[PDB]
Amino acid sequence: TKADQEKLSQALARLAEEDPTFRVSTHPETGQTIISGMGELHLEIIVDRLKREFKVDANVGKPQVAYRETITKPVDVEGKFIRQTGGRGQYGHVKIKVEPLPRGSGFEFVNAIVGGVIPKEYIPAVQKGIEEAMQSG
Amino acid sequence: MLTDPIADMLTRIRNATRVYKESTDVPASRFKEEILRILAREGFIKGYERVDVDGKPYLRVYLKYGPRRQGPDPRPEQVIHHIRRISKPGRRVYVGVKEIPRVRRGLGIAILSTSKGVLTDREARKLGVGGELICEVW
Amino acid sequence: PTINQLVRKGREKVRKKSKVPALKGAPFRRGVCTVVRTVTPKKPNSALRKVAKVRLTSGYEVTAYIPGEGHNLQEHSVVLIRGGRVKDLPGVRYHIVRGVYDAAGVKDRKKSRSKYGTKKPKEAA
RNA sequence: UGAACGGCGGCCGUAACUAUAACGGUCCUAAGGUAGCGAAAUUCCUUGUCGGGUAAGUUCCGACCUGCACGAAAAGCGUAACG
RNA sequence: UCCCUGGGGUGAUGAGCUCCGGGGAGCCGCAGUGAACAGGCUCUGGCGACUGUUUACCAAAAACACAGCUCUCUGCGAACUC
RNA sequence: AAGGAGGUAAAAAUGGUAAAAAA
RNA sequence: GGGCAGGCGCCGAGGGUAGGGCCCGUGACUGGGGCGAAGUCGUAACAAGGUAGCUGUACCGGAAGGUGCGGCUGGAUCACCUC
RNA sequence: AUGUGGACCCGCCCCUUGGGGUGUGUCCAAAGGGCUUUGCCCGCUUCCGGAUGGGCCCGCGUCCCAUCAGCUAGUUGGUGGGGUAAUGGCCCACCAAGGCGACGACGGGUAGCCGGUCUGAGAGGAUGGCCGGCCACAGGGGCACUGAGACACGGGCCCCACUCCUACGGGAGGCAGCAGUUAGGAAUCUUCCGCAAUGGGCGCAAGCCUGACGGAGCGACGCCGCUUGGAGGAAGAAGCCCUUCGGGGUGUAAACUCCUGAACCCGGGACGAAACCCCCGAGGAGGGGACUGACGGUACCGGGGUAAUAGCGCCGGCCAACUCCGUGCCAGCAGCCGCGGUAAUACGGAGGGCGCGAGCGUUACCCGGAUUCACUGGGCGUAAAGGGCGUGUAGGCGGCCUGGGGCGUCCCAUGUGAAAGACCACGGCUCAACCGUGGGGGAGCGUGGGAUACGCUCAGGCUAGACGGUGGGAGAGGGUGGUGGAAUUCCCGGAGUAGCGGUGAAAUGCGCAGAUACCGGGAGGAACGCCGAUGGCGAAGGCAGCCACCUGGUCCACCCGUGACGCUGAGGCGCGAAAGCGUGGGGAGCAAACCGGAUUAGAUACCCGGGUAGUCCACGCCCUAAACGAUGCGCGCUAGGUCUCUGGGUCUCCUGGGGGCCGAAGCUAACGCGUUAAGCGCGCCGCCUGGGGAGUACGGCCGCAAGGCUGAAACUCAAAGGAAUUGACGGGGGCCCGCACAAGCGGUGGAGCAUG
Repeated sequence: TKADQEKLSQALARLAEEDPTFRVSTHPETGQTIISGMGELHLEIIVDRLKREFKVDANVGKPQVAYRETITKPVDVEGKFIRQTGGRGQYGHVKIKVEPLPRGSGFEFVNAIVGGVIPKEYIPAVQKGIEEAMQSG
Repeated sequence: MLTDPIADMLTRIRNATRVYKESTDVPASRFKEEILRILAREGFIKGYERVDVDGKPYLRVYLKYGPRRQGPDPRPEQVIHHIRRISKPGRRVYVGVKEIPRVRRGLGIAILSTSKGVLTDREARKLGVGGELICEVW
Repeated sequence: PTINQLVRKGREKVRKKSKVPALKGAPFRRGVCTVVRTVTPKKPNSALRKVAKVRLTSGYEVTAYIPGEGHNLQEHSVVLIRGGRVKDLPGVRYHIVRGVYDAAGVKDRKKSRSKYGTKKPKEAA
């Protein structure tokens, strides 16, 4: 439990302050502080010293991975929000074409209005919901 | 009834003062007589005497007024500006020598009853004898 | 309350509450921390502000902020529990310092160097 | 006329992750199960899911509620004293 | 065990005899209500109100009983019943 | 019939519509 | 003569058995409350808010709300009995 | 043994808690050492007196929670005992029932107290570090001992834990002593010198121990003083910021000039130290000589001499100071209010300037402002708040007149209040900070005398407040029995037949199985029309036909009586709308819940049809509110004009008591109160201290239940709120008006066609 954790941040507080060497760096795209360093048996007897005079219960985990994602096809869809609540609606019919390109390119989008449809106040905020709903695959 | 025929007197005074009615009555007592004594005795009231109403001894008090000025209404000014009952029957004040107020710092008057009789600020301090602090007046 | 009742009872002293339980007499503390995030102040902002949870050397998961732009802080820093809420982050209490064990101010700062780190801008010229 | 024998619905959709559905539609009926209690002498999947109690708990208590098939006088619930 | 001591009772308000007792110190053992009779106890669910009543010949129970509740029938030749 | 005041009767078919804001 | 040791005995620290009393931390689950820009539903209060409102209370409903008893103006004017 | 003395014992004189003496009888002493020895130094023995510190005792003052209400059986008191320096149950025995409590016991949270100290005009709030006194602990607990003194920091025993030394048989240790290690924390130092000065212990001295003390070091942690320079020096050069291309600013600031001369070199050089000591005198007073510096050769004196550190917050208003690019509700400042959403004086950068300067900001902590728990110095009509109201316990306070008392109160004397600090004065180091001396003010309680004005205590008296006596009087004031009519549903009957019903419209509804409507008699229960009111009574919540019964409350008149019998009134008491409940009776109308109906998008609601709980009768139980005059109660004072209800008087009037309105003065922020005060004053109870959480939870008490009385907190927001003014706005209203209705005239919609 993460209660033992900050407790072992005190453990490290006297571990990273008696032996330079290693680097106690958390990962971003996953929680769990990572123990980086310059030695196999080194890191291991570190862990021993832990389970000796610091007694932590920490099922020494396998390092996790940051996983991005993508696609490979041109899909035309209908983002039609035909919903007229109690008068104000907030209805938004968005007709988008979506295109995919190389892994390493970057993020694109085009200021593409077929003639003059969607207001110029959605332009930097309709694509947000393209970005917004693209943090969660 | 009454808990303070003294402070009640002082009040009826305040009435006649604030209403401008030449004279007003207030029942028989020696102490009121002492006080009103002090009052005329420093040019404030117009006097007092042991009168009677219905068969009951009273003590009527006439009082002083100033000149009738114009402009902002005719209302002449008061002579007996204000009096405040200090030693209430809960705040039994007992001033002594080095004590004693200064009342309007210089003028006014303190009324205070001491070992010997009913004195005033300047008097009681001059005397060197003290007691209860009755009212203030200026 | 007529003198009597006043004497029988009492007009109680206001007391405080300390709108700032940094506690022990310790508004200076070892801010261990966890997380960073962003959060927003009422209807006219949006920023960063951390959350530094701290643990002090006595407890509490607070909301330790930061002295502004120029960050690193990751997860330890000894964020120096300090003090002062605003209309931002339902807390903003017990600020950070920069300097401490970590941060040491904005990369290049010319004013608030009394917390914003940078020593004495000797441009050596 | 129901402290009479008795009965006391189904199908679709809807909140800004998501999940859920106060909410609306709909075919049916005489009307669609109120409060309270609820994996119970009722729960099949089930040794259900969480929490305690243990070195370990299909048993037990507490709690969650998709009650296969609780429920109002074949009464529902709760109750100190007895068994 | 021994020293002292309280009141009921009978007889007299007492001797004797008897009931019920209070205290002080002292003696021996493994242990003294020394053997015979003689209760383990607490926590919490289930259900039933509770004492009880039932299957003589496998049952004692959460079934029946019950005080109590509503619903019905009975105007005296009661209605019910044989 | 002047006003003001003191107690008795009158009088809305239906309405959902928001909002950071501009001085 | 006694004295010291020794012997027994009083109180007694600590520990042990049981059951209370207060406080705190905590706990599946849960009531409620506060906070976040335009969420979904109705529109009760303020114009008689479109049924005058407000409320003690008791029964009811998705919810705000409703309604009976009574009370209260912080309710009501062609114009009705007077000041 | 010797026995001035001291001790006890029984008597005795004085005394009066165990103060001094005394008659009888017994117990007790002594230490001797030195030497210049026939004398003295140090010391001993018995007691009496001071000097000193402490023990015991009381007086007084001494934090928070009432959601801490009961506490106690060594408990309260005694006799006799034990023990201590000693009173005392502190401990034994025996024994009588007491002892503490809303003047807050008990329980718990918390704290070492003070002389002082920071803040505020002050009341006070807060605080108690170095320093001075009192207390308490020795790692935690008991424990005795030694002894003049202790429950003994560097002494003893035991137990506990804790840590170490060991050959693992055994043993040792307590830095809450002085530096120093380590954990802790954001943070609080040297493992230094001399006993030269003072002081403590010992010793005849010489002297010795002193981490007391007197000094050094470190840290801008505080206060204090001090240099980074002077003096000429430009319409002002350049460098840079700004600009409208004219310039402006930076700034005599800089450079150049002369001068002085921190730091630094050499030399001399401390006060801090004259006593103790030997010696002449006697070992006394006096007189002489001699020793004695840790700092440090630092202070400082003389001479030689170099211009020789500058930062920190701010520049939106509070709060003194603006221009320029960027940034673009992003990055961001922010004590408060907010500032930025592409021209930011608030962010970030740059010139300038405000401040402050060896310091400036930041947070934390406390006092103030905060008069914002109000004593000086607040409030309860509507913002926070009257307890629904009557009863009274205590308590709180009290009318006229005399005299005692001298408790409160006043005055002068006075003991103590140490020192230090506070103030003035003088002074010392070359100022300061800092220190040296003198003097006055000082709360407070002890002791003396005096004053009796005010409260009270005491005796006596008065009638103005209060009660009573007597006579008249008003009422829908409460408990009981009793009666009258109107009116609704219902039974029997009669007579009549196409509908009634209800509504905005209608329907559900009843009806040819004979309804709605009318008449004849019977049932029953519920509420009293008009009178009747802007009215009456009442403590409040309440009371409505009338008769009788019991019975309170109150009003005026007469001055007959009593003599302050008084006002309030924390708990306790009783009372109490309606709804709700229990046990029984009853039910006409009514009616929540419940069903139909119509309405709407929906109708669990308003409008309609039925219909139950319940609304009634008695006993009990709950006890709530807009219980609203939202205004406590009692009195006295301060304009009148009026409508009206009761009491008294020969009465077109006055006067007691009340009940509507107005408006002097006054009061209030305003509306509005204004002799029924929210005006001017005294007594007394309770209630309020930002909105929300919240009348929630907790504890505690009552309930049959639904609930109630008491009633916070964290956290959340910078507002909630009262009044009035404006302006809008309205499906409140009034008034006026127009081809609006009207009044009339010719049309549209229909046809074909034109065109939008």
